[PDB]
Amino acid sequence: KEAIYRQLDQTTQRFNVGLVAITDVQNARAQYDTVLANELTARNNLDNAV
Amino acid sequence: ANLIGREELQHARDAVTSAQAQLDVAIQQYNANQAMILGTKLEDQPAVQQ
Amino acid sequence: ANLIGREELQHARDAVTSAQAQLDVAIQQYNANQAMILGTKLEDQPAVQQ
Amino acid sequence: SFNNINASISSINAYKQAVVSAQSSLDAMEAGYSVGTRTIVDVLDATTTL
Repeated sequence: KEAIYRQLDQTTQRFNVGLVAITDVQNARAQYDTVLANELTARNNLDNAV
Repeated sequence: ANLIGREELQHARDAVTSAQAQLDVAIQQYNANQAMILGTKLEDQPAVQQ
Repeated sequence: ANLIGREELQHARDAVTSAQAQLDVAIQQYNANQAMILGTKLEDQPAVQQ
Repeated sequence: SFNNINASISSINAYKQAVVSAQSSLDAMEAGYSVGTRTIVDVLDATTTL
């Protein structure tokens, strides 16, 4: 999650500067949401295993 | 519509400007060569009369 | 913000400096060949008067 | 069961983001084809992803 968040930060800054298109920002946002969901599932699995 | 990165468009416009400049270079070369002939008749060129 | 590598910024600054040097070369090439055409009028040039 | 409900909510959010990203990519690909920079295979592939 930390790594993907840093990736999104870099991509959004780059788009703001004017080096990438809006399409690449959407990919980073989608990946960030996916990792968020994975982390939630991991926490729930830990609770269920307890 | 924001479907392309801005840096790409800046590069495209820069390419157009560069092409125009180089075309001007070529045109000036042609003009420089043509200034010594002036579109007269061959028999009337200065060297031939010399 | 510590997003891109330092060697990428180094290479950007080096490119800018090299471009400045090349523009200086071009300006100097122009300044020479302007010493021959100092006189404003074609009829007043040293070669023609001879 | 409770944890499962929460996981479902998170997954729904992720999938909505993915859908938006795919729509943006398809729009880009279609505009490129309209201006003549892309084939029709790319359009069909984008449609499949959407």
